[PDB]
Amino acid sequence: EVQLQQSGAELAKPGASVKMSCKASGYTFTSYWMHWVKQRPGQGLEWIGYINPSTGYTEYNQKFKDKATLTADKSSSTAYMQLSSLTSEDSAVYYCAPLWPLGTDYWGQGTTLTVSSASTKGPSVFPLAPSSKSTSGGTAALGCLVKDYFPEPVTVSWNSGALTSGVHTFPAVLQSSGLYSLSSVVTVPSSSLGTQTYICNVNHKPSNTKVDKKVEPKSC
Amino acid sequence: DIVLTQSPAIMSASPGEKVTMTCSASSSVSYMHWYQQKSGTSPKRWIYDTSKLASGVPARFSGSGSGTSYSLTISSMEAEDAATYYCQQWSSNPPTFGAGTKLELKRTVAAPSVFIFPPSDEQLKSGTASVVCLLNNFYPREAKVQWKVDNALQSGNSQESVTEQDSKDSTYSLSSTLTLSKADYEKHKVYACEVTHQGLRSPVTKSFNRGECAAAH
Ligand SMILES: OC[C@H]1O[C@@H](O)[C@H](O)[C@@H](O)[C@@H]1O
Repeated sequence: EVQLQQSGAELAKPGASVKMSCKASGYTFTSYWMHWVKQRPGQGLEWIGYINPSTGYTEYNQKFKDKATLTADKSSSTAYMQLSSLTSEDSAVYYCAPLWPLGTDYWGQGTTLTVSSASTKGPSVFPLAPSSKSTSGGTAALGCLVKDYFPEPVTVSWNSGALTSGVHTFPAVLQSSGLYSLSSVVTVPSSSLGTQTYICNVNHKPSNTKVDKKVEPKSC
Repeated sequence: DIVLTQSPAIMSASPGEKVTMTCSASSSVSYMHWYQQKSGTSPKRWIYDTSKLASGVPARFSGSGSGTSYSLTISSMEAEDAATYYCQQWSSNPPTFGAGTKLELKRTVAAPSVFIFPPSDEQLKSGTASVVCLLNNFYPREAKVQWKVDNALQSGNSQESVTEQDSKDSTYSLSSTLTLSKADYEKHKVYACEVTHQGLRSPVTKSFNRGECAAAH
C-alpha cells in the first residue's frame, strides 16, 4: 500500500554528478521527514541526512555536507538526492526512508550507484575442467570462470537452464583492475563425465556478450 | 558521534534456541531502535523505543536495555529470523547505526568437498593464470585456505568469494582464486590448495604439478 519508489541503478565516472529520486505514495508525503542512508557491503549503514518536505528544511551528517544535496517536491510527492564530485567511495546502495516521525516502517527499494572509470567490457569465459583433481569418489566438480567484465551483473546458467541442481554461482568480486570476476560451479556424478556434455551459458549484456563454453573432462 | 557496537557481528542459532544480541553505545542513550534486513532487500523497522515491536513483528521478538547497554532477544529461533539486525540511536546528533548482527541458521558440522582447478589453455594464451580452489557445501563458515607454490605460502594474490547460506541444507560454498602472471606461473611446478576446517580431522590438500595435466605446453 505505502510505497517508496527509488530510481534505477546509476553508473558514473569519478568527479561526475548524479541525482536520484524517491517517489512516495500511500501516505501524506509532507507529514514525514525523508531520511537517506548509505550502505556499502562490508560496511554498516550510514546516516546522510533528512529533509522536511513540508518546509524544505534539511539537516546533514557533517561527513556528507559537501557530498549530498537533498531536495523535495511536494507536488510530485518526490524527494531527491544529488551526489557531487563522485569518488569510488561513493559506490553504494542508497535508501530513502520516512524514519521520523514513527508510523511508516518501510524503506525504498534502494538505488545502487557504481562510480568507476572502467569501460564496458564483456567477460572471458574459461572452463574449470573436471578430472582426478576435481573428483572425490563418485562426485566430480566442474565450472566456468567469468573474468574481466564491467559493469555488473552477469548471468550464468548451465545447459540452457536444464541443469540447476548443485549449481553454485559465486558473488562477483571487484578486482583491483576495476573489472568484475566470478566463478560458477556444478557437482555431477563422475560416471557421467565422458558421456554427458556440460555447457555453461554466461551472459553480461551491458556489453551484449553471450557465450556458451563447453567444459570438458580434461586428462591429468 | 555516538558509536554503536553490536555483538556478536555474526552469530548462528539452532531452531528453537534462545538468542540474544547486544547493542552497546559509547555514551548514554535513552532509547534504542532496531531494523531487520534480509539479504538483497531493504531494511525494515523491527523494534522501536527499546522494547516496542513494530507492526507484524512476531511475539517471539523483544528488546530491552538502558544507558549504554541494549539488546534484542528471540525467545525461540525460527528459520525466517535469519537476517541482519541493525540498532540505531538518535539521542545525539547525528543519528548513528550499529554495524549489524548477522544471524544465521546453525546446523551440524559438514566437511567441505575440496576441488582444485588448474588454469585453462585459453587463459594461458591471454597471458594470465588463474588457479581456483573450491570448498563445496560445508559448515560452519570458518575455513583456512592456504596456497602453496613450491612450498611457498602465497599472500596478496588470492581472493575468496562465499555464497549465502544455502536455503535447503544451510551450508556454505567458497572459492579461492589464485591469480598469477603466465610468466610467474611457468616458473614453478607444484600448486597446492590446503584447507583446514572443523569438519576435517586433518587438513585436506588438493594439488597438481604444472605438467601432469595435459595442455598446449
Ligand atoms: O512505526 C511504529 C508503529 O507505529 C504505530 O503507530 C503503527 O500503528 C504501527 O504500524 C507502526 O509499526
